[PDB]
Amino acid sequence: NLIKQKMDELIKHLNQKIVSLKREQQTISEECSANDRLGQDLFAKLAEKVRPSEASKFRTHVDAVGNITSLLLSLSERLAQTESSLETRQQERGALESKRDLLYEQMEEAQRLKSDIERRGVSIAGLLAKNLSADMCADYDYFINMKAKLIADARDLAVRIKGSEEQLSSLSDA
Amino acid sequence: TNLIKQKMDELIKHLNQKIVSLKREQQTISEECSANDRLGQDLFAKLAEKVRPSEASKFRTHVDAVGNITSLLLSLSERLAQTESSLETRQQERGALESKRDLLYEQMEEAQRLKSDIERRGVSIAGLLAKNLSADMCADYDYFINMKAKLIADARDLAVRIKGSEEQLSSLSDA
Repeated sequence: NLIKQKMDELIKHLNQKIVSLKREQQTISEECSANDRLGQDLFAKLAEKVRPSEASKFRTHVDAVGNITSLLLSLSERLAQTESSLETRQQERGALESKRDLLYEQMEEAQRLKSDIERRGVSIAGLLAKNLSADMCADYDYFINMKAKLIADARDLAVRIKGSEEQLSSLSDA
Repeated sequence: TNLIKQKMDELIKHLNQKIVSLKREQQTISEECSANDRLGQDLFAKLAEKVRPSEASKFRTHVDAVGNITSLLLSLSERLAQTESSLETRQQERGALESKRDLLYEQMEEAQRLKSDIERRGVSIAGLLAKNLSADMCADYDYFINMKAKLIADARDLAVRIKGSEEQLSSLSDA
């Protein structure tokens, strides 16, 4: 509601900006044509006095100046871009490393907890053995182990499914 | 009929098929869990009959804890894996970018050599004009060449800024 309100504004200001930039670049273009005319006059007057090869060399020097200027600027820009992207990658990597630290601590905690649960499980086995038939006990063992196993399998299938769904989405989208 | 389109359709159809089958197997597992769980319930009924309430509660709690911790460890190992596979990528991307940077650096050194050569050649040209042209003409030439360079620079700048503004505009044309 109010987001389109701001967005329209931004888009507008930005269009105005781009139009201005266009204008300025036009001005510069004109100045370029003028200066080129100057160079043309120069080359004519020099073409009068000197040998053809010398005039040619003059011309190629004049072109070369512009060329190497544009080249240097281009490489400068590209370099800058690359630097920027690298820095970005670095920040991202830092974030990921932190996330990893966290995951790890949580894992250690989870392990501690699992050990605890294992001992408790010893206790439970004790309780069942003291209160239920051998059959019922073997049945419990089977039950608990199968519970774990089934959870595992289920998560595996959940993952495979999820991922494959991602793949599909990406393909179909193309 | 275009091959690639065809192969793609075949591909996504395969994906659909296997997704269906996977859903199937998943349902199977689901029902299994149902059964095994009924088993649990029966066990607990028995024990509950033969034992004090707190002990039955401990049993229940342990039975729940096994499952919960299984799940937790599983999801943690998963998240961990994904994280490491993200790192492995942020590695290769970085390496590639760095190679590109190398190339750009070599190109820059080269281009600098070039600028130097063009410079000395420019000295010679200056000599030529000196010999054949009036001082006014030579001054005019120095001006012209300087202004050429400056104008190229400014035009470059404007071109870049325009490009950027356009990037922003277009990217905002979506949201």
